[PDB]
Amino acid sequence: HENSNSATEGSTINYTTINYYKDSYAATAGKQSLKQDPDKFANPVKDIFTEMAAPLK
Amino acid sequence: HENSNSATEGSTINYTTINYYKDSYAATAGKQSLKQDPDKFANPVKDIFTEMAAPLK
Amino acid sequence: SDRVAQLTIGNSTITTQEAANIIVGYGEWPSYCSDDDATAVDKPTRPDVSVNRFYTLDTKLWEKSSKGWYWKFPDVLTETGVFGQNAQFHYLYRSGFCIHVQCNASKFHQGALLVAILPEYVIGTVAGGTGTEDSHPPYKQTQPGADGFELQHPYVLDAGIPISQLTVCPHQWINLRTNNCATIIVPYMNTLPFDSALNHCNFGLLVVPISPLDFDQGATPVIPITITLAPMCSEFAGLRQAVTQ
Amino acid sequence: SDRVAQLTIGNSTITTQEAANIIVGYGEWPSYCSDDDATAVDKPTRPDVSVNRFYTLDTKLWEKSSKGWYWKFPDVLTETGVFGQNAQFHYLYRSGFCIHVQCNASKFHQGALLVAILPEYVIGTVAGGTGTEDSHPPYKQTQPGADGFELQHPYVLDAGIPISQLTVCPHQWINLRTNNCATIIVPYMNTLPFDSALNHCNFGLLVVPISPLDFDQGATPVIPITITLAPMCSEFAGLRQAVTQ
Amino acid sequence: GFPTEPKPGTNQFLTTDDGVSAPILPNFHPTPCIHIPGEVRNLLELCQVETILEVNNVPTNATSLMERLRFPVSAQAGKGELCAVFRADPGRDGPWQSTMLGQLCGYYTQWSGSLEVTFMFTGSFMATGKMLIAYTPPGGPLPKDRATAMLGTHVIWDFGLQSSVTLVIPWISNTHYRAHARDGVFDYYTTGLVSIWYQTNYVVPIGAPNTAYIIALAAAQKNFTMKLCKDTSHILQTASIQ
Amino acid sequence: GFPTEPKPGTNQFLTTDDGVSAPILPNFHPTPCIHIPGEVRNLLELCQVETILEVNNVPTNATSLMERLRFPVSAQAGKGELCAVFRADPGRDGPWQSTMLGQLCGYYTQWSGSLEVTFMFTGSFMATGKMLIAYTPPGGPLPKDRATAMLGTHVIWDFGLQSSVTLVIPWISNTHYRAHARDGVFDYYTTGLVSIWYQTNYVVPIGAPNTAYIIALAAAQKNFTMKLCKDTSHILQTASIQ
Amino acid sequence: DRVADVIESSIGDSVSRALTQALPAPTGQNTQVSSHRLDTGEVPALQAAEIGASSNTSDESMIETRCVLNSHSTAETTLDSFFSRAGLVGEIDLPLEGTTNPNGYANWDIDITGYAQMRRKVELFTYMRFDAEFTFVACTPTGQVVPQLLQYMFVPPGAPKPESRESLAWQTATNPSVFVKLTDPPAQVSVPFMSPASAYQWFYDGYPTFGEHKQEKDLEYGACPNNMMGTFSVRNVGSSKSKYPLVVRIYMRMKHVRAWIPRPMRNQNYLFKANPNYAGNSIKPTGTSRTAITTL
Ligand SMILES: Cc1cc(CCCCCCCOc2ccc(C3=NCCO3)cc2)on1
Repeated sequence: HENSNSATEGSTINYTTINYYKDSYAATAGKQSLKQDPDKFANPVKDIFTEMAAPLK
Repeated sequence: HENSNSATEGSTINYTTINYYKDSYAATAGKQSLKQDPDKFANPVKDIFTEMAAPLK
Repeated sequence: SDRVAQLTIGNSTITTQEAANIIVGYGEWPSYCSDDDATAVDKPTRPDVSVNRFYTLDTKLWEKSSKGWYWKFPDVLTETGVFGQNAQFHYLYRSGFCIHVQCNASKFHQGALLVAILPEYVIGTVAGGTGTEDSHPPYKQTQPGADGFELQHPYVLDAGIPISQLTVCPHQWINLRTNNCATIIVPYMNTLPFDSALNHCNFGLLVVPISPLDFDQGATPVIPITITLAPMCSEFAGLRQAVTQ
Repeated sequence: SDRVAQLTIGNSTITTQEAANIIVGYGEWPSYCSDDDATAVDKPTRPDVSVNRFYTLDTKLWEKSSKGWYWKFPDVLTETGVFGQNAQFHYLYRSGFCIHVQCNASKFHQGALLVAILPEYVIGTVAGGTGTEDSHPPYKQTQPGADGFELQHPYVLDAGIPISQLTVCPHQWINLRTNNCATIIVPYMNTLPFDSALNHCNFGLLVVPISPLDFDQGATPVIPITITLAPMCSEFAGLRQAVTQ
Repeated sequence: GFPTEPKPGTNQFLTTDDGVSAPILPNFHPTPCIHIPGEVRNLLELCQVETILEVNNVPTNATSLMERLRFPVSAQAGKGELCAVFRADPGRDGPWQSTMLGQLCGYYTQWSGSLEVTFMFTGSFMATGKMLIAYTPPGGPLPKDRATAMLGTHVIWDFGLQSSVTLVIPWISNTHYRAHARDGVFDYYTTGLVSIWYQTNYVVPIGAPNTAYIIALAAAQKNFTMKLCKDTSHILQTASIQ
Repeated sequence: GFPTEPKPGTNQFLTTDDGVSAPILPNFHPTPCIHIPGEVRNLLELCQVETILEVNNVPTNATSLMERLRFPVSAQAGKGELCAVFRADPGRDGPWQSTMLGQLCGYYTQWSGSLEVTFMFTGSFMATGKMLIAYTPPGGPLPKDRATAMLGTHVIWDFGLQSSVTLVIPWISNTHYRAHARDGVFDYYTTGLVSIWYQTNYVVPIGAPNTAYIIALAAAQKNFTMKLCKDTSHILQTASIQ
Repeated sequence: DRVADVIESSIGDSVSRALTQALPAPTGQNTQVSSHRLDTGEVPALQAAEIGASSNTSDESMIETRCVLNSHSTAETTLDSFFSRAGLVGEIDLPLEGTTNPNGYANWDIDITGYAQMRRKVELFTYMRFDAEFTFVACTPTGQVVPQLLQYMFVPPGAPKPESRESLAWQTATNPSVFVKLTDPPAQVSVPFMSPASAYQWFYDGYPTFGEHKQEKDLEYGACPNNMMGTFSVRNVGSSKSKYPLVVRIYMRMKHVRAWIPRPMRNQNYLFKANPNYAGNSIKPTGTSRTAITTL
């Protein structure tokens, strides 16, 4: 059927790859889901504020 | 259709293999069922006892 | 209700008051040969009680320096009893065993024997010491029958394999502070439904002192070890004249 | 309601009247180890209040020529407090941190410190100047504990990487005309659920003056910088005797 | 066997070819993946993070490398003096190379999107001042004065509690994408120039430093994207790794 | 023919590649498989079987090889003396090599799970005694005394009808798996140390041996697993098989 | 029955707070129409870098904007997209005459930090999990293809490392070997994420030994055993001298990538493998330099 053993196993992203062997890590890199989360690095702030506001109230 | 002539014929385990010839022994090793029976070698005792108990009553 | 036990087969009954449970080889009771597992087309003989019984074959003396002994099995029981006969007259033989090794001492003695069942126990030579000579173990060594044979290099079971691992085999220990006998029940084990009881030995019985016998002087020093085995579900086919070997 | 703040953990409370919000490392609050993420089968210790609190470990003096300092973390807090103890007695450790760096001056002073959290902050040597010698940073430099260590080549963070980019890491600035303290809250970050608090340092705390301290003469010239950190969701497992390193 | 006819390209090893291949370890099952903080999905997540722009990429004394990170601004004695100036091109040599964005660009042949450059003032609390940051689109020669610079996109920055101000460098281009701009001919892809002038002056009371610095930080706007990746040029080693 | 383009890896013979191959005997039908006792399905079935641990891996006289299987314990004259000590690492050189587990490990690069080590006392029935078996996790240096050893995972063993006691060496690790531990650097993967101290003393009446032995047997717990198999190192022949 | 502070005690929450969510970013953000805004109170352009967050000022609030439907893709900037490109990571010599690797066999410690291009890329992140496709391009030093048979064998840490061309380890009874003629297209193989950790670690700030940590041992600082994947051995398949000088180039291409904790890009030249040392005297700036901040 196919072993579920690739590096992106259980990942939150959905990949569609092609493979010819029992082991899924052999499969192609394939096309995948395009999600992002800039705020994790750009706005890791505890209390969000808006651009419209004055950052320091 | 395919000859039923591999070494694991009639076995109690279920294998899913790929093959391109009439003879099934040519087929890949394939993914298979994961069952085990430790007690056959670890607890081949006639009268089982539990861990909680004192082995010699 | 676990240290005392009684084994009754045929017209023989073994009693024990310090046994430590019973081991059933590979967790499987001896069975007769299935109709789809067999090939020999002749209807076999199943003597039952005349051969399925307790033969008390040998006694060894355990000494503060004993190395250990072994007995090849199918064979050990030939020439002795009706079993022996059916094994000589018939080509094909099949059977499981109930092995009961016993050895007692006092509460003031101490020691521990390893009692194992090693299937297809092939013996090897020291190869002339250096290892250049391709020697081979003699008939007297590979098929000693009763009386068994004494090990010369127990550490390697005279076959180049660690005894330290011999426990992956149906085994039981005879620790004197705990018990006074071992009881293994091996089923028929071969890659064939039947085979010649004569030239093929399904397994060997090992009895090795891992923790040396010892006792302060003055306590009876003669500590015997007695082997008692009993065939189970014995079947024989391929009847011809009687053969010794 | 954004420049003033109060942090309370254990029996410690930090007050600030000029802070500039709180950064939460990689946008994730410190959590305990999941049952499916863990491997250590022993039930861990979660001292809670006895170790999850504000340890005010060190003070540096900022001078018109200071280069910058760093503190490796898991370590910095060892030997000090009950946290220290649990970190020495246990093999495995796990925990997030609330780092609060503070430094004040007058409205007539000026300067700006960069305060970052660099995970797996490996230190490197100048390689004997020329680059032919394969030198290695000493225990005294890679694991300085409290007291931290002073940078010798901040431009490259003594590890061949531009400080100009150090901001892709949970950071906060201490611009004197704006605030007087930074507050980062880092979660446990490693490729393992637990690791030895002793020989592995999950991340380093960097405090570098990017815009030099300066003030007309006559204004108090002693401008300290104090580090205050607090473990969060501390967990320990693998108890043995106490170990220093 | 089943009739086949191999086409050109056979046996070739194409670096970027994404196909399959016989796996070395049958039935191998990797270590479960724990949950780890700060996972990245797309490099664009990084291009939006502000990093220090070395506007003052002049010093090289190795003892003064740290002063590239910020440029100065001090009490002027006149009207509309020029503070600093720089190419608004990201994948080009210059200040943008000290940034994280700059570096990631070196890995992609082309890009598109608006850029943002926040300027944080680090002077004393007592210092006042109004600067005029001006982005002059392509074709516009480096302005000779403020009155000229202001004709393009700009923003008058006032010093106050809000230390920094951001100058957005909108994506104003003839083309949909821009390959890296680099002097000869490829200056076709230039983004333009940024200049900082004194809207008024840096004012200070008796007792405060007569000179302070500004730190520039830059990144890409939400509409920023890059395509066709190559290898960086910015760097390449010399000695072989020991 | 049908257009095809062969990719890199073509014609390569990969040992562990599991594919198909032209069968030599058409229509061949193997000998029916009889029912045979003790069939194995997974090596893990074997790793749970206890085998003798050579804690006393000291003698080498070839006439004393048999005494490696058990270590001694005899009437002490003091308080808390040290009986024996050993690395709790399975795939490492030492006592664990005499075990079946030890040997199977040599075939797999990494492992995980708790280990169990049952100690059977073979002294006389009249001998009493309480031993303290202690497993000291990683980072913990070999304990200098009982009072120190006991600070880690341990168990006070009392001699009685139940000859043996088992010490479970719980899987206490920072990593999910452990590659084989081996002195240099790889001591990172060490499991810890096991030490046996005298909780009280070996007591005996007039008439019983003043010294007896303990036999150690070890295996893996139910949660034990191994991954990524390689070849054993423990052994490799010298002369070529005649 | 309980003590309250125990009923509350949020000690034991396995789930991470978050604060941020992942949204779909197939294309670049579009630009919506903007108009003049002359009002007090709302100041987008004003920010506070001290906070530690990147300015969130939109183009729209900085200038009057038109409407633009941005359909530019972001697919090429994903991790698989970025990292899944074969690159050189290892090189091996098997010369006839020399002192490097005669005897006809070589043991290459599997360490991808020996080649600057590839190294810098990955050192962008602290942790990285992924499968890979290794390709082996072999030939003579002149790039000439020769009828020679090699044997590549992956030797996991613990397996017996070959001591000679005719070593017994080449029986490769459990190790995975590959036999290839230099005339056959380069051998290529798929490799899983094999590590006891959950991700490879480019930087390990700490030691592995756990001992004293003297001067003579500072050699181990930064050495993380969860990356020591073992060695790659190669040998001409025979009993006698190879007859031709060989070279094997090892190319690795990652796939099914997961990366975490981005860090600053390598600024200086590289000097050694698994060791961020830099030339102390030759510390060059990150970029180019001008003559003054007021001129181009
Ligand atoms: C057939 C066959 C296939 C092979 C090679 C298999 C190689 C698998 C390699 C996986 C490498 O993962 C790495 C992770 C980290 C590092 C590293 N080097 C410095 C510290 O990090 C190197 C490799 O050999 N023979």
